[PDB]
This record gives sequence, C-alpha cells and structure tokens, in this order.
Amino acid sequence: SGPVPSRARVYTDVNTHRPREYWDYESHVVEWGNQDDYQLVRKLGRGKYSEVFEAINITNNEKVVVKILKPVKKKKIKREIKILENLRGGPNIITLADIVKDPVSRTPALVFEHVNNTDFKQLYQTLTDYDIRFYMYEILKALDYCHSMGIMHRDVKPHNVMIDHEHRKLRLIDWGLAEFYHPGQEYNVRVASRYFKGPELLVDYQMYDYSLDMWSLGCMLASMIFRKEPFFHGHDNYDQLVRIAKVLGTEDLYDYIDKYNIELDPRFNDILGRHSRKRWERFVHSENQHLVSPEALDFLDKLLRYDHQSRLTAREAMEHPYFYTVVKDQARM
Ligand SMILES: Brc1ccc2nn[nH]c2c1Br
Ligand SMILES: Brc1ccc2nn[nH]c2c1Br
Ligand code: NA
Repeated sequence: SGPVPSRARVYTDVNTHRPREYWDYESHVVEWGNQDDYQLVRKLGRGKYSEVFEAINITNNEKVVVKILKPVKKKKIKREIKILENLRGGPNIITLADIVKDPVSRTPALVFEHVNNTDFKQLYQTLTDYDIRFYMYEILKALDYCHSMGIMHRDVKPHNVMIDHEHRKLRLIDWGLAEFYHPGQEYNVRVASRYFKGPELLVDYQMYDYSLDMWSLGCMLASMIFRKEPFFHGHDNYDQLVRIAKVLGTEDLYDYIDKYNIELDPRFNDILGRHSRKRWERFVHSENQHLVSPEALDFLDKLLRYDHQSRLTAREAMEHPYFYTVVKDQARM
C-alpha cells in the first residue's frame, strides 16, 4: 500500500485557477537578449559551482548582477525564468531585469537589478534580538508572496538571503531550485542543502508543498537565536535525520511515518534509536540568552515539526507574537 496523499493547507489550487501558461514553463517562449548591452566588472564570491558577476549596463551606466546559467537541462532554465517573471515586483524578491545569450558561446545568462554581495550568513551571527525578528519578518514577506503565487523556493538558507544592513533591505535570491506547487504532484526530494532539508526530503516523502520552506526557515531561526551553525549538523543525509530525532524525539517521527504510511529506508533502522523530545531550554547558555525569549521558542517550536501539515504557514508565522513589535514599528514608520 502506497504513501498517504497530502495537500497544502493554503494556496492549494492557485495554479489550477491560473491560465496554463502561468505554470507550464516548458511551453514558455524566451526572447533571448544580447550580452553586448552589459560589461562584466568582477566575479562575485559564491564558491566553486557559481558564475555570478557584478556588471554594468553600458546604455544607462546602471550596476546589475549577471548569473551565467552553466550547462543544465533547458527545462530547468525556462523554469527559473518563468518563476522570476511571475514573482517580479513581489516583496523582497530579487528583480529579473534581462535574459541574454552569449553571441558565440550561446550560453544563457540572467541579469538582475543590483544588490550588494552581502548575504545573511555573514551578518546573522552578530545581530540584536530586534534585528533577527526584523529580517525574519522580511523573509516571511517573500515566502508568503511566492507561496500565494503557487511557488515553493526549496533552497531557503542564509546564503540565499542578500541583506543591505545599512538600508535594512533584504532580497531572497537563487530561484534555480524553485518549483510550481500542483496538488498531488510528487517532487524530487534531492533539493535544499543538507542542514536545511525537511524530514519529508530525508524520508523520501515526495508529495510535499510550501511547508518545506517553513522547515528551512525554522533551521535558520534556530541557528540564529542559539548561535549554533548549523543547528542540525548531520554527517550526511541519513545522520541529518538522526540529528533532528535527537531534538524533536523519535515518538513524533514514527507517528509522522505511520500517518503518511511512509516506507522508511532500511538504513534508518540501526541509527535513529529512541530519543525524548528535548525542551528548548537545553540549547540556551550565557552567549545566546539575550536572543532567546518565550516568544522566540514558541515560534521556533511551531516551525520545526516532522508533520509538514502541522507547521505554521508563512502568513500564520507573520501573525505570531514574536513579530508584534516589528509589526507595530512598520505601521508607525
Ligand atoms: Br551579460 C554577459 C554574460 C556572459 C558573458 N561572458 N562574457 N561576457 C559576458 C556578459 Br557582458
Ligand atoms: Br546577488 C544574486 C542575485 C540573484 C541570484 N540568483 N541566483 N544567484 C543570485 C545571486 Br548570488
Ligand atoms: Na532570554
């Protein structure tokens, strides 16, 4: 007997109610620009896989960011373009400005409106309590928007959050793993970086939704308020679930397994063992106590649930008491 089917609790049918062309990215017709409008200035430090550059638009002298889409399926390129076009102008969403190909190389590139190469990872272990709440709220605006637009990001992590801390501006970047949510669709579980992978990915439950992003956000929040990077520090994808099980406990894990009739990979049998659900107080110490409050712990607890259906939505998260002072100060200013 197969796994039990699942639906998103929110924004379940938004793509069904759209015209086919909104989400049918394989049939999207891209008018490919010319690279000659742009001059690359310097390579942005994004590690070994990346080809991201600061560039100049020659015509207007405006600074842009260029991402060279190194060889991968045509299908993945049209998916990222269509998602960026659909989300263009959304709150805290990076703005796609142009789509170009090398005249000779024929390699496709995305041009984005300029942001400083200063990610949340470089800032997010040195912020005040108020600033963690502020930036988390800004990330939730981007996630509620993309979820409301029928899209899951699937790669929420500090490296994909660009922050201009002087202007208190944030952008959610790298939509290369993002997908359209369709009720009943079984998705690839080989998404997200190890430390941010939701339990659904680790146990191979394919009928996941927007709630995957809310697990990743919880992992980010835990690492920031406890100053523990990453929070769930697995050796590999198998040990990753063990690190979660040692915190969330094994009772709720096996109840989740039972509820969705998930066939657990046999490897897990020897390694998961039996663990109590730990009180969050265990992670609190003298160097992180100024970031931890009852409000923060209540909010974190409601994000980090095995059962994806149980997790706060982005909109429910934005209504949590943890953000009351952020919401007040936003209206006031
Ligand atoms: Br936009 C762009 C994209 C790729 C490029 N490679 N050489 N110069 C390039 C420019 Br300008
Ligand atoms: Br900055 C920036 C802006 C948009 C991006 N999309 N993928 N990677 C990106 C980077 Br790095
Ligand atoms: Na405290």
